[PDB]
Amino acid sequence: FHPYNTLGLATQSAMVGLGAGVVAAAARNSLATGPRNILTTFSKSGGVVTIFTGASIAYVFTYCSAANLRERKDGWNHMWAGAATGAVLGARTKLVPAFIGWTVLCGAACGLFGWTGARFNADRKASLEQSPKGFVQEDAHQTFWEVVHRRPLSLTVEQLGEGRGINAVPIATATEAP
Amino acid sequence: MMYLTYYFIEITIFLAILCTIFIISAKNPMVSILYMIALFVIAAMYLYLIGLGIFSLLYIMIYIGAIAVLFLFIITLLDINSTELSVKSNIRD
Ligand SMILES: CCCCCCCCCCC(CCCCCCCCCC)(CO[C@H]1O[C@@H](CO)[C@H](O[C@@H]2O[C@@H](CO)[C@H](O)[C@@H](O)[C@@H]2O)[C@@H](O)[C@@H]1O)CO[C@H]1O[C@@H](CO)[C@H](O[C@@H]2O[C@@H](CO)[C@H](O)[C@@H](O)[C@@H]2O)[C@@H](O)[C@H]1O
Repeated sequence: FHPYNTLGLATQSAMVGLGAGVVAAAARNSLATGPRNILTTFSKSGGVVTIFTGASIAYVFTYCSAANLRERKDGWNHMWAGAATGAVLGARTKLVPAFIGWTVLCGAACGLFGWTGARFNADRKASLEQSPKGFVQEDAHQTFWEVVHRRPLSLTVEQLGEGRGINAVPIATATEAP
Repeated sequence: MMYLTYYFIEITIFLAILCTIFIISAKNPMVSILYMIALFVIAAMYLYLIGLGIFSLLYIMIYIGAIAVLFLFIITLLDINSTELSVKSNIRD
């Protein structure tokens, strides 16, 4: 993990959000009914440019900040970023229950997105179709998609921890008399 | 010669831009059809310049001689309403 540059990445996000909001404003101006001039596009925008810009800032800044602070990259950062984005979008309601609902539910949806890999298409190399599968050979380490008939007991002790039935030695062997 | 004849392709391009704008801005849709015919003559000019005079003649034979004729025939027989280009209607785009 080497850090994201939160400031520069966030500035890039600001630019892109402003551009996207401008485009959405132009489309909104062309699709609507009633009289419309070239300056009314922002007048009758619905604040759409602000929607785009604020969402961009919130998501990118929070994501980079959380990633740098935890020194990890995983779905939790996207959960935080979605929480902040939902906070921005739910501020428009001007009601505290709705603000909270947007916060938690957008955060949960984006955490779900980040947990699946934070992509809409697939990571082809990691997928089961492009991976070692089936039963492993003689004494190889088990990888994510591979299956064995017996795992090493040391691995079980490491992963589960000792206690509540997980032991480094089977009981009957250990309690044998001589 | 050389100065004009070197930029014949560029002149066809400029004329094509102008002809398309005139197609879209025409008050009478029959005038729009005529500007479409003009654009097709310009396309035939370009095709001759790049060595395809046979396609120039084919385009004149088929798109002007047949398709534009059908266009005019239809607009003559049919009752078409059209509005004019204006700021009130089109500056919003
Ligand atoms: C019922 C609820 C459903 C919701 C839960 C689903 C969540 C899925 C998550 C788990 C999973 C897909 C598993 C699919 C299995 C079936 C799918 C189940 C049904 C799906 C509906 C996605 O794992 C993802 O987790 C994300 C973090 O949250 C990451 O986010 C990103 O992080 C950053 C990028 O670097 C970025 O900054 C950013 O892009 C994101 O931040 C993703 O990159 C990562 O791919 C894990 O799969 C993968 O696991 C790894 C090691 O485990 C496997 O390779 C291993 O290599 C060695 C170690 O590496 C091991 O030694 C070796 O043994 C093994 O070979 C892989 O081969 C692969 O298989």
